[PDB]
Order: sequence, then structure tokens, then C-alpha cells
Amino acid sequence: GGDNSVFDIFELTGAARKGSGRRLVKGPDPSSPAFRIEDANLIPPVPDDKFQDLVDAVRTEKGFLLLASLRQMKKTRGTLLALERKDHSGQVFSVVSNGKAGTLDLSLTVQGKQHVVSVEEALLATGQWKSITLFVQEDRAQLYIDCEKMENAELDVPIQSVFTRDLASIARLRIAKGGVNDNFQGVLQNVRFVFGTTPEDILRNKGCS
Repeated sequence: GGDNSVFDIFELTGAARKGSGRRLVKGPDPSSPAFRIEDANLIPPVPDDKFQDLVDAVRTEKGFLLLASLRQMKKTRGTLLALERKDHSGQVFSVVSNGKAGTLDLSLTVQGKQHVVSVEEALLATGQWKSITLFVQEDRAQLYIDCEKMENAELDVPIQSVFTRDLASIARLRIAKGGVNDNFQGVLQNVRFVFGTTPEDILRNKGCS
């Protein structure tokens, strides 16, 4: 894309610098840190200014590409990221690797109503490294798992419905944290939003990292 088109969430949080809530370990990418989650509550939020730039990119594109590498404990339901209200009253968006259901769940809360959909046949919690590419556009979600599998789902509302002009003033982006007892268990690496590019381009670059 153009200006501010790649957002690496762990870099933005400063998690690599701050010794709290994780252990730095190896991952598929030999050139970047990987994060074994210990206490997700202690991993800093994305700063407000950075988050508002992300929000504006999503609202502009009417969607996003989200890349992540994960090594998740079997049969666990683990939040990849969530947008949490600063008043502690709940989340407005999350992406959960649901190892209890074998799905990737996408939740949006708009106008007081929670809407959740499962991308089915997306068993990501295997105790082994997996790479995903999630492409959300309008009310459509398409998930590519490693370089072998595509699974799709339809959202009840367009993705941009949640991503408002002043969202950063009322909510924060948290990594690996969400729900009740749904913090991520395992390791994450290279959790990145990418704009102005297609899954086709990512997968040929072998973003099946």
C-alpha cells in the first residue's frame, strides 16, 4: 500500500523491550522475535496514535489482511487480538483461535449487539507452528492456512462498522488477551496488518511463514 500500510502489532506494543508477560523465543521467522505468552494482561496495548492510524486504514480499505504465525496449545480457545473498551465494559472486535471448536472466530459488537461467526474447519491449535492469512473485506472473511487450505465465512455487518474515526479515544488494541479465560496459550510471531495488498501476493511471497 501507501503510507502506514504495514502494522506489526508486537513491534507497536513494545513487547520485545518490556520483560513482562512473555518469554522471547524462536519462531519460523529467524529474523524477528517470537513471544511465548505468560501473562497477556502485562503485555502493553498498542499506543492510541498508532491504533487510530490502523483504524483509519481499515475504514479506508473497508477491510484488512491480517497475518500471524502461531503455535497454540491443543484444545485451547485463545484470543489473537481484541479491541477492548477503555471503561472495561467489553470488546468491540476480536479474533479467536478456537481450539475447542476447531474454528477461527470473528466477533464484532456494534450498536449494543454482539455478532460472532466461525470460520469452520480451521483447526489451528495443534501444538505446532501454523501460519495464517486472514483477508476481511466488507462482510466477507477468507482464511488461508499455511499454503494449503482456504476457508470462508460471512459476517453479519461490514467490518468497517466497528472501525470509527475516534475509536482509539474509547478502546485499545490488545494482543493475546480477551474474553473470559480466553487469553492465548502458546507462542505468537509476526502478527501484522497489511493494507493495499492481496492474499495472492502474500501467498506467492510464501507468507505461509
